[PDB]
Amino acid sequence: ENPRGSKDIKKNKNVTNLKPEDITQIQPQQLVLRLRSGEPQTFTLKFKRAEDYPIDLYYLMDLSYSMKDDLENVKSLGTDLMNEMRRITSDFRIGFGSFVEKTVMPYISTTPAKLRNPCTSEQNCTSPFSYKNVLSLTNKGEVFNELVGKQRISGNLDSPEGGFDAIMQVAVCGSLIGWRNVTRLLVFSTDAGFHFAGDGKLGGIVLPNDGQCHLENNMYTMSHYYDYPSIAHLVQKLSENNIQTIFAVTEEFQPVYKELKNLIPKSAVGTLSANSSNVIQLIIDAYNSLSSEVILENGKLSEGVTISYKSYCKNGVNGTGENGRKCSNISIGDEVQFEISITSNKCPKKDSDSFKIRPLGFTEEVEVILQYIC
Amino acid sequence: FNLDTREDNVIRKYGDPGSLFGFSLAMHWQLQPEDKRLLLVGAPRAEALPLQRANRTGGLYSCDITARGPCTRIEFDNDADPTSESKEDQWMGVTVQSQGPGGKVVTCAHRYEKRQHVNTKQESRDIFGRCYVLSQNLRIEDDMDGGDWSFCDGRLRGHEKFGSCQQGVAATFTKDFHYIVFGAPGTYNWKGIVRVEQDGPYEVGPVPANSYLGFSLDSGKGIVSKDEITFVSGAPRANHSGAVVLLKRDMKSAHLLPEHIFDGEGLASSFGYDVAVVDLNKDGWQDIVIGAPQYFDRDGEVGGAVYVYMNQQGRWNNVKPIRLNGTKDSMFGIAVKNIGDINQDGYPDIAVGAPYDDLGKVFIYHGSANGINTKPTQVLKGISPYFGYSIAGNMDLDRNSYPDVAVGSLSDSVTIFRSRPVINIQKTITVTPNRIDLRQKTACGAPSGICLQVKSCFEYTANPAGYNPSISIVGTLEAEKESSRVQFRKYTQELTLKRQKQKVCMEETLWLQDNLRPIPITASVEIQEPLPEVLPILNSDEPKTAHIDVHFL
Amino acid sequence: DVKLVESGGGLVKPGGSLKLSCAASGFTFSSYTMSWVRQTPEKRLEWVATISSGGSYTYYPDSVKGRFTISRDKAKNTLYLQMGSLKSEDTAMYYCTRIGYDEDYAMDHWGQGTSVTVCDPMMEQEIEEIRQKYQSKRQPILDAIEA
Amino acid sequence: QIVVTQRPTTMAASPGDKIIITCSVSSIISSNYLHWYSQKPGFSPKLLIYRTSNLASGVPPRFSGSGSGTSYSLTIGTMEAEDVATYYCQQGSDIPLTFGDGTKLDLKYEFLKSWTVEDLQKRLLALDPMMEQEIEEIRQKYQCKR
Ligand SMILES: *[C@@H]1O[C@H](CO)[C@@H](O)[C@H](O)[C@H]1NC(C)=O
Ligand SMILES: *[C@@H]1O[C@H](CO)[C@@H](O)[C@H](O)[C@H]1NC(C)=O
Ligand SMILES: *[C@@H]1O[C@H](CO)[C@@H](O)[C@H](O)[C@H]1NC(C)=O
Ligand SMILES: *[C@@H]1O[C@H](CO)[C@@H](O)[C@H](O)[C@H]1NC(C)=O
Ligand SMILES: *[C@@H]1O[C@H](CO)[C@@H](O)[C@H](O)[C@H]1NC(C)=O
Ligand SMILES: *[C@@H]1O[C@H](CO)[C@@H](O)[C@H](O)[C@H]1NC(C)=O
Ligand SMILES: [Ca+2]
Ligand SMILES: [Ca+2]
Ligand SMILES: [Ca+2]
Ligand SMILES: [Ca+2]
Ligand SMILES: [Mg+2]
Repeated sequence: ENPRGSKDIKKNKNVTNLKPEDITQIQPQQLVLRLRSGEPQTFTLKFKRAEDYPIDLYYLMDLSYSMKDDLENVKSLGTDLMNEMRRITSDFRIGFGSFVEKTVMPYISTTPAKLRNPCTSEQNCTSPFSYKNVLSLTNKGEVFNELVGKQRISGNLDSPEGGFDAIMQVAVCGSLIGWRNVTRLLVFSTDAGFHFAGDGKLGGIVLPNDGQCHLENNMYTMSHYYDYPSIAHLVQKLSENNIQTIFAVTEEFQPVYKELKNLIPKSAVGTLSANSSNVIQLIIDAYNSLSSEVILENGKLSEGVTISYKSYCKNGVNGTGENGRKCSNISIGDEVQFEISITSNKCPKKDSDSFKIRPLGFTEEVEVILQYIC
Repeated sequence: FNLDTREDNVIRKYGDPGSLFGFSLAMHWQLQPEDKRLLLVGAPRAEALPLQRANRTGGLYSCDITARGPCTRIEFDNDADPTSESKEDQWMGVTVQSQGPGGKVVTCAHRYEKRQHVNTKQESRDIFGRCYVLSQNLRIEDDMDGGDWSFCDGRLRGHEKFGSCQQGVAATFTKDFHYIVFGAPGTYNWKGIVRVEQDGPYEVGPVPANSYLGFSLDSGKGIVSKDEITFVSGAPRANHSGAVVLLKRDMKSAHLLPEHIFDGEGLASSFGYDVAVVDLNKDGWQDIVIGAPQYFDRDGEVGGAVYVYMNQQGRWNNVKPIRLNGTKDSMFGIAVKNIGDINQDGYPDIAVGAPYDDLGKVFIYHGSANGINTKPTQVLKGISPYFGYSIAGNMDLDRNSYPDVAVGSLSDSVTIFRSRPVINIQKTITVTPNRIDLRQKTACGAPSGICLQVKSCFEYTANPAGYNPSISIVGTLEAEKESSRVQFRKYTQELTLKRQKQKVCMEETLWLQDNLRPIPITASVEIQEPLPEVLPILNSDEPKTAHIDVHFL
Repeated sequence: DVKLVESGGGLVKPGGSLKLSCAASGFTFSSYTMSWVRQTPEKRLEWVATISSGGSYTYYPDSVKGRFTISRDKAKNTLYLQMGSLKSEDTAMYYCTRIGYDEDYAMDHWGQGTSVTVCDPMMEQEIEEIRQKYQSKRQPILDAIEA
Repeated sequence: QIVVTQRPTTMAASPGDKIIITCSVSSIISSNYLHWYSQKPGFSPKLLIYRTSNLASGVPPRFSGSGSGTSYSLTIGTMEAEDVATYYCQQGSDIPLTFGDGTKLDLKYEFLKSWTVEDLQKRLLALDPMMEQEIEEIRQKYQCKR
């Protein structure tokens, strides 16, 4: 007398050899695992990189006075970056947002004179704002140029800036931003540090960011009421909305953003040059590294259930532990294999529960049904 | 394990919605007007007072548990002068601290601002912060008592010096009644400084700009030297990770010098949001507990951490920390407090708040001879979100020789838990035919021909010394855990013990049976029993059972 | 306030030419993005051309690219659509529209439209049958008023 | 090219009736880029709702807009007789700018005397630009067939 664990595959449509919602990159898509406690099950996933999807690129720019000269090179980005990425895709959409800081003390001055011109009176700075969605995602590249050229610099008091409030809003206000179900790149270009959760106590803001949308007239209305997001909050909302993040920061702060990049799963970081001269090349190099890389991630597992990952990439690279969730140097059309060993220890739930496996940046998901035998 | 969470006994007090009643709280012992044990509660968004020109200024409350229902606001800071100052959104009661039994009380407003040339092209706004000291009776009477502490006012202005110093987010008294300590995190371009006052004020200037030194404070003797005082201040923004600094006051100068600097591993972990000094192993050298609420790692299933640094004769460089981890984005460690010895085993304990663990949880960790016990001996849960944002303890509220724990919130509520007395029950077991002889027959009633008289005796010890209460127990004797070679004439007697150190026994005969390896007999006790009264709890961190093996010959 | 006045429409021979003009009053002409939308006999709206506020860039649908050309005169406050190599598909009422915000491209003001067509006793019968058609639609309301 | 799909093509309702019209686009657009227009017969279109839910100036409170992603809707809280027109939705997100085919909302003596006096003549006034539109459509047709 001995019941044993089993595997069987329910949905196994082959990888595609053509809109992105119809393209298949991972197979099998659904399977059922019969688990006896202590015994592992082991299925393999095949990933084949499809040809480049369309691209929605949102440019979220630090708009402090240190960034004034940077505007004139980004002011031509709409047409330039589209012509520069024809090779990758001709279905390109671009948008623009801008941020400075929370509008309370001590992060800014609130004296009426500084509340209308935070910088020195010579400089014609506008009043400070938290986050403004200037131009929602569109292919009107020339419209991006005209609007960015018309954008007004401003400033604040302390050097670390509240870009985290803007990222959260960009990630979770999809209906206002206009994210399509395609490649979502979020470029975050600053030249200063960042505030994070817990810093808001100095401004009288202790309530944690609620991860909801609070844009009215394309401006963030509640930077006074919610703390800065935690990194965990940002990672949760960023990945849940398939936002691949590109940190274009200056060399002075690139160490902290390389550390931040390592905490965010689908993120690259490049070093911004002097006047944002090299940001077109910076993006496509960051795009080349994000698109030529696949990282799986699984949903919430009932406790008692272990999951292992082992990867087999091009040129014999074999990853284990948490690096078995990832493969790199993968070109278009390349295929790589993942081995997923999951183990249960209890008879935890009475009936079947399912979680899902997905590559980051895509809406594609592998559904894995779990059945415990007992 | 002995915090009474029976919702009959749990005390909950509420405040006006939106006031952040419960944001900060402190235990105070008023002594000589009357002996009253209070719990001071800060409400930094409390509605303003009439002559304050503001919509909401914040205040301090005082909850007597011996008294009925609503807590009372403390009347002070009704001043207001629009030409010079601004108390709008000043966050009075952002922190509150007791000096000690019969000592003074400090509360602060860290966004209180000082204005000049109002309505003028040259209007100035400086967010200095200011602090109130009150008597053991919560009032302004002595001269150094009361009034305002705003050391930043009158020093070089601008955000590079003292323009946005924001004194008062952290404040504490040294326990010898010598000094009062202030944190001012905006000083020197948000470097932050710490200020020791009441020979000559000692200040800083250790950590870089935009680090928020002075965000949290604690102090004690026995951190570095056994009778030199050390000032512990966290700086949660240091290098975008956080750090904690040990500060000594210099013999000759009026400067605080850094003796040691812990710093946090995690990026943006807010390492140092709260610090706590506690001698967890009672070895005479105070250890240091540091919370990192936003701790987040590459894997990303731990949310928040607490770092327990075990002291080594005042030498910290070799100290490796025990790290308690929290559940996913739980803000585990935003509040770490020395709660004293709640089970009176002789070792101080700590409480750790985790406000986003569902509606909020507070983990209680036990002190031990080997340091901290990493498995929480009790978990309190909240009934309204963000429970556990603030903690205080290390004072006996209901006067039963056991300290108590009070837990704040971001949801305008404060919960008070009272400690049950801990009964240590010693068990003895005597089977009087020590060894079984199966070749021996006897006149007892067993068809076997062989009997065993098993007797177990129960004493109870407890703290304090004079605590000699009624304890009605249920003794239980059982043998052969798993065949059943013996049987009684499971034996349960219902006993009772009148006072400490007095034995009470129960006895019964075990009949053997006809047809070899030792028999085990075990005895267990369970306590059974009927402003309210807390009842004793059995010490659950001692052995549940006593065992004996009778050996055949 | 804002008034847009189209003119220049008429009858044209296929492959021929037409030039339309919209005179803008009541708002600063150079601050706004102007565009031409046309309505076909099937009562369908077809966006035909758009030009920036400064005239530095223009957009056309591909059906009219090369044939039509949009322009504006900052000094005369008038927008032009020059049509060429015409056809029966271009037969439509051509409206002049202003875009209030370049961030949303909503056409907040429309002119009155100029008509472009591209190629007696029966005419009167058709027209009179319409006016009796509408006379019969009007009479119940007039009767209703009187009750 | 973004395809805008409007349904129903035509709808018949009575005063006090609550219309819900839907507009669907082939690809996701931001809600800032979907607008609604109305066209009384015999006149030109006039902006009714812009950025999905913002009423243009001079639009009564009974109109309302909603939606996100690819499905948007325009609802008339309680229809008045003057609301008889054809309603268009437009996406401004992508070049080319595309328009829906329009929903034509119409009406259904028995019911006429239910009405106020002023709306019976508002209706007369509405009918006249209808009629000369059809009449002048004829003239254009006849000169080009010449
Ligand atoms: C950035 O742009 C300004 C434009 O006037 C220029 O003067 C400045 O030198 C630039 N910075 C460089 C080239 O590093
Ligand atoms: C600041 O910018 C505005 C933009 O409209 C301009 O009109 C104004 O003259 C500028 N102010 C100064 C003092 O130059
Ligand atoms: C886009 O993807 C989401 C899930 O990622 C799905 O619910 C939605 O229906 C999709 N919509 C379109 C237009 O692809
Ligand atoms: C990786 O594993 C594959 C088979 O699983 C093997 O063929 C290959 O040589 C391995 N590469 C290395 C570098 O170990
Ligand atoms: C981090 O801060 C600590 C103490 O403030 C200092 O020793 C160290 O140099 C800092 N790290 C960097 C990279 O500057
Ligand atoms: C969690 O904390 C435990 C101690 O409670 C520690 O042993 C362990 O290293 C931590 N978990 C990690 C680092 O994954
Ligand atoms: Ca800042
Ligand atoms: Ca110790
Ligand atoms: Ca203890
Ligand atoms: Ca007590
Ligand atoms: Mg900057």
